Amino acid sequence: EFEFPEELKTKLQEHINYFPKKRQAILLCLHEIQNYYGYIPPESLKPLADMLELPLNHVEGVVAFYDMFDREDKAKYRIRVCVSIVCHLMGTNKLLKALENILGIKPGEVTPDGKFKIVPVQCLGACSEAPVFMVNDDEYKFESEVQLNEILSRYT
Amino acid sequence: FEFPEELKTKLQEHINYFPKKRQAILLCLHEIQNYYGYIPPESLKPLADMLELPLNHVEGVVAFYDMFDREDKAKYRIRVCVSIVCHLMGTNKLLKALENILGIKPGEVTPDGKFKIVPVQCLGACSEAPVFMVNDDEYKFESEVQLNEILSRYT
Amino acid sequence: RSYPAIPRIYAETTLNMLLKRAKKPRVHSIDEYLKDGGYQALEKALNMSPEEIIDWVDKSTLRGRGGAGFPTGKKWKFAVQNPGPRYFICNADESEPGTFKDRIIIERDPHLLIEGIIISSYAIGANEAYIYIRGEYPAGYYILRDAIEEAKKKGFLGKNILGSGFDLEIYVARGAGAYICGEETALIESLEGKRGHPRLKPPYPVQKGLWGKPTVVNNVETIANVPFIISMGWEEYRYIGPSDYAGPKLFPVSGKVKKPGVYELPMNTTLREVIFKYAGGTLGNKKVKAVFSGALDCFSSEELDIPMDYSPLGFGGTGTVIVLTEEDDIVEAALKIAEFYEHETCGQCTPCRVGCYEQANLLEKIYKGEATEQDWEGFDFVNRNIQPTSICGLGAVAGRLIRQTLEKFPEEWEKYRK
Amino acid sequence: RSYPAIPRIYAETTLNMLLKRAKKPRVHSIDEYLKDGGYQALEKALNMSPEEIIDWVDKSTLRGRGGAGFPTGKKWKFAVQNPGPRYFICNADESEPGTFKDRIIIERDPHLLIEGIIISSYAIGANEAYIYIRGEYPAGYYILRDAIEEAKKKGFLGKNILGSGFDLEIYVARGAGAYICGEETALIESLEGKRGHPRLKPPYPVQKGLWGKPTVVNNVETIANVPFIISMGWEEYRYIGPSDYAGPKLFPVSGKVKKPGVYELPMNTTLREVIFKYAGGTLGNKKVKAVFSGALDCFSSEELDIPMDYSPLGFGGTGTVIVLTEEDDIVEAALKIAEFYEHETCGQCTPCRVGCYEQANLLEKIYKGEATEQDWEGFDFVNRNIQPTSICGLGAVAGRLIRQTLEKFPEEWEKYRK
Ligand SMILES: CC(=O)C1=CN([C@@H]2O[C@H](COP(=O)(O)OP(=O)(O)OC[C@H]3O[C@@H](n4cnc5c(N)ncnc54)[C@H](O)[C@@H]3O)[C@@H](O)[C@H]2O)C=CC1
Ligand SMILES: CC(=O)C1=CN([C@@H]2O[C@H](COP(=O)(O)OP(=O)(O)OC[C@H]3O[C@@H](n4cnc5c(N)ncnc54)[C@H](O)[C@@H]3O)[C@@H](O)[C@H]2O)C=CC1
Ligand SMILES: Cc1cc2c(cc1C)N(C[C@H](O)[C@H](O)[C@H](O)COP(=O)(O)O)c1[nH]c(=O)[nH]c(=O)c1N2
Ligand SMILES: Cc1cc2c(cc1C)N(C[C@H](O)[C@H](O)[C@H](O)COP(=O)(O)O)c1[nH]c(=O)[nH]c(=O)c1N2
Ligand code: SF4
Ligand code: SF4
Ligand code: FES
Ligand code: FES
Ligand code: NA
Ligand code: NA
Repeated sequence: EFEFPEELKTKLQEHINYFPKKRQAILLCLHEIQNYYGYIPPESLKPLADMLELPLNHVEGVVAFYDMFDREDKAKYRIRVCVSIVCHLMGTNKLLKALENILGIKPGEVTPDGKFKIVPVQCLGACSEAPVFMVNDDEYKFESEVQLNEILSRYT
Repeated sequence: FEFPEELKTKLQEHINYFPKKRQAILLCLHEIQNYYGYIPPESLKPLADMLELPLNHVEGVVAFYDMFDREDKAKYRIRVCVSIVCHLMGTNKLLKALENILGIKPGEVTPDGKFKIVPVQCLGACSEAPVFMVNDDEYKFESEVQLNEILSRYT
Repeated sequence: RSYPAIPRIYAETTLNMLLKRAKKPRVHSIDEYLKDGGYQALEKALNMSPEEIIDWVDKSTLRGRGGAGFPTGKKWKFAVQNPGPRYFICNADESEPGTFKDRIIIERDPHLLIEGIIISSYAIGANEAYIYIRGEYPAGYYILRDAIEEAKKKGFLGKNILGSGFDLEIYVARGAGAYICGEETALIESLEGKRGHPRLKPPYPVQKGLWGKPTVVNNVETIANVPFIISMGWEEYRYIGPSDYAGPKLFPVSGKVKKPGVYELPMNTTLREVIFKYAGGTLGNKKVKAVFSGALDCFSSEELDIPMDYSPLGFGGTGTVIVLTEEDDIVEAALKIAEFYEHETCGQCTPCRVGCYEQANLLEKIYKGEATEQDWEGFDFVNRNIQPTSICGLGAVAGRLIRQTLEKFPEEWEKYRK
Repeated sequence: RSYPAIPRIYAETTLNMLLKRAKKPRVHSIDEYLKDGGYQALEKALNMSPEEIIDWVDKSTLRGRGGAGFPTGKKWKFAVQNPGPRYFICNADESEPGTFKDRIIIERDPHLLIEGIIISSYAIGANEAYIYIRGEYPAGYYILRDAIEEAKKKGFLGKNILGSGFDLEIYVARGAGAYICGEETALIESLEGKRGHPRLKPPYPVQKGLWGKPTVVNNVETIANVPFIISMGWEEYRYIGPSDYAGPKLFPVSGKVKKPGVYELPMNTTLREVIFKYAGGTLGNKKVKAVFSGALDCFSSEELDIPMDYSPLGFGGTGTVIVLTEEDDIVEAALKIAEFYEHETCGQCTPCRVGCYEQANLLEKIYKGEATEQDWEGFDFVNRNIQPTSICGLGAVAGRLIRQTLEKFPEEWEKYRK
């Protein structure tokens, strides 16, 4: 059977102990799992369900519902590119083009080394700084291709 | 001079508390000071009688212990720590803020008899320097705005 | 110590209240907050009865800053007429297009929000409070957790806060990508560890919420007003702005303005003033074509002299001002709004489920000039028929802004039909 | 119900013993103390002989936490070799600069102290115990009075405690502004209703103390260890920290650190670790210049690698850690130490009376740049001659820290001599 490495299991248990009820920790746990693995491994869900004392189908449904979670593609760094109205107006397409020039990938794709995945997302609430992208937890205004290139060089 | 009933009773409680009456002397003087806003020189003779001590024993004790004040009546004593940690962390800022708000410096009483600033040695709250007390309440000084709001609680 | 990178959103205030510290783009920790007199309102509040606090918030005229403008004191009163235990929820899911007012409070002055939460929880007798922060605000999450520990250190949280006998813990939950989890009942479902499916209302949360118990949900900005109301008193607070819609309000301005960012202004400010007096006018000094109030409304250049208040003729909503100028294609803009709703319908209700999808599907065809005659008449019909049977505000409004563009910019739409 | 305001001192523990409850800045009442297994050490103690309890405390290696580090068990043994009646005194006068470790036990976990007093009193055959708490801890006084009543009501004090036949009353006395009343013999004089004048030692209080009777005086922190020693047994207690200097220790850290407060750590911790690993390093990441061990010792930045134990090369004292950084004027700091001793000499001994006065008066002239050459030589001479004929530790050490600053920071002093 699949088992969580102890360093991850410890963190999962912290989340589970944090709220008054175990099941409230489900999203924090799933975030933590995706942080660890670069995606949600299908196999991870059964042990998580046990820890949450939830049925597996409940956990599966939750993973399916929430768009931040990814069961398909392993990626070290997720480049979330906002495709909503303000970033669109102010130059989402220039950001995507710059990203294709540097990395050779389009939205939904992963680089051959498994390092970068471009993820199109709705409004990230930084619209004054459009066009906006995140790299994992870090968030930035796109200025130009040379600028983007320098930022991405910081992720190794 | 004679103590009011409510205070006499309170003094008698202290005197009855310890095995021997004379052990209650400091609790009694704190009570007197709390009541009057200072130690009335006239209060000491009746206290001595109650403690079954000579008058000058009592006088010697009042003189010895720095918390007791026979000179100045004040409703609120602002005890400001002037020892090493509070000094390092900004006693002088607190004192200036106090002068800005109240118009007095250490050792002085406001004209209305409401506040007296008393410089004291380490108050045992050095992690929260600079420290002050207002009567029995104790606080960290953050700023003049903050201090002003605290003092406004004392009417 | 170290938080994820956050863009430095410009912030400006004429009132120096909610943005007194948050006008500076950095985390203000508890010592800086305390130096500005922070948590003194909490101390004052704890020496009042909960009922007086509710009374003050009521008389302040404070209304929900999350977008609907429900009177806050009145919401509290509804909660407290029901038996406890009760819960307090801070809604930090802020995911409306153009909307970034709440994150600058969270990320720069977290103690302002926390103080507000403690006071509000005390007012309604809640001993357990939650912040639900959207998953795409990771920095906000870490900043709040750290701030909450600071508040614990200093005795503003925990049992018997400042000898009052009032107990409170604040739990920080994270979203995971669903706009709909900002809808107060879907938010509660998510807090309960489930999918974010809105519940039929009534009941409202104040009658039946988290674990079926009386629950107040309030927006970040709403809660951040509460320390001021207590500190100044309700009367002084009511001096700020118009006496019927009083208090500071945050306006997130984006798109084709010279100075995009968050403006703290009174609600008698006009939309024209927001754009031209505060936000520096338009990029290239082009003419304003339209303003999108998030994804909710579309105002034309003929509608700029309206007040930024919660009145029938006012701007209303979140205060979100997305400026489009004369060269911005309105149909292209409409498509993006359709794409937004397509992506966020939870799909419980059939007209919402299929309507949000078809509106986006068909508008894409129109935009690309691949639409048939039926696709056109179909788009019109679907747009008018998303709302039926809907149990939440998303289905109620998914067609609203787009309909307003059809009515206010017929000439541009016609270019796409002919 | 209500107590005077107390600032919320930060507290952190790696051992979860003395600070298991007191890490939280609030009063823990008897029910919460009982829920954590409190008073079961007392029950266990009362099923033991006094002699066995003394033996365990002895074998624990517990040493006096009031600063001298005298072996506690040995002290108790000395007392019980003398005929009764005997008295037990808890020293809560804590007035050393930088020192605030005892008050967080008193104010947050009073039952830990009370339980320790009852066990210690039983061990030495005392039916009458005292807490002497400085007058500037008014909240601590009320908290202890209330806790004592709680313990009476649950039958832990009074006659025939839990059927043992052991009688105990704990009386709480207040100081009134005199640092010297923490010296054990001056404390006793004050308890006897007199001025706080130290007595010639020997005799030690264990031979002749309160009313001339065998009397044990122990520090608050010392006594707070006693429940643990009974609860876990002495073997298990000795397995905390190094085998020779065992058990938890409280370290009150103040001055130029990021996280000032009280730390519960084992005594193998180094001074460097206290400052950098636990207290978060220095304000502004400035270089450490000196640590003042209260008003007793001054350590330089070259002595940071020493253990916080009672060994000859160790930190010793109360564990008080006052951090000065590179900008801090050492002469200005020495003046504050001189002013402290000037203010607290009781005046019985001539070199102490005149020495503490002249040290401060002359050092102030040096500081203000108004000192003559004779003031300089006079200052030096007086610093070296406070101690002769002194009958207590104040006269013995009133020049000690200042002398250490003269030796360790010659450059800074010479700058003042011009
Ligand atoms: C900030 C942000 O990202 C977003 C904000 N919104 C805003 O959400 C608003 C719609 O919210 P909702 O559907 O909650 O509105 P409502 O009018 O039904 O209720 C407003 C508040 O008042 C309470 N309330 C309303 N009627 C009540 C009643 N009869 N009794 C008790 N409480 C009542 C209700 O529980 C909610 O807290 C729109 O105006 C948008 O501006 C929408 C999406 C994202
Ligand atoms: C916590 C606080 O506010 C302060 C603490 N101190 C500390 O007080 C210490 C000096 O205290 P003292 O003069 O009492 O020390 P000591 O070494 O003479 O005696 C310590 C204890 O051991 C007993 N003791 C020592 N030798 C003994 C003997 N032969 N027989 C019996 N008891 C003995 C003695 O009676 C006292 O309780 C210094 O190290 C300071 O750190 C000083 C000022 C304020
Ligand atoms: C689809 C959808 C999404 C959201 C909302 C509504 C709907 C229909 N609401 C409004 C929310 O339901 C509720 O009215 C407020 O949180 C109540 O707080 P105030 O009364 O505004 O303080 C909402 N509110 C908020 O504070 N943050 C958010 O992110 C959202 N998101
Ligand atoms: C001037 C001065 C002042 C104090 C002390 C000494 C001197 C010289 N001592 C130490 C005290 O005399 C005695 O050694 C201890 O109280 C004994 O208890 P322990 O053996 O440390 O538990 C002391 N001890 C303490 O517990 N609290 C205090 O406030 C003081 N103050
Ligand atoms: S109206 Fe739409 S978003 Fe709201 S509950 Fe129904 S399907 Fe879900
Ligand atoms: S050494 Fe100083 S403080 Fe101690 S008894 Fe003598 S005069 Fe008093
Ligand atoms: S539209 Fe991209 S961050 Fe808002
Ligand atoms: S030096 Fe001021 S409280 Fe200690
Ligand atoms: Na002074
Ligand atoms: Na921000």
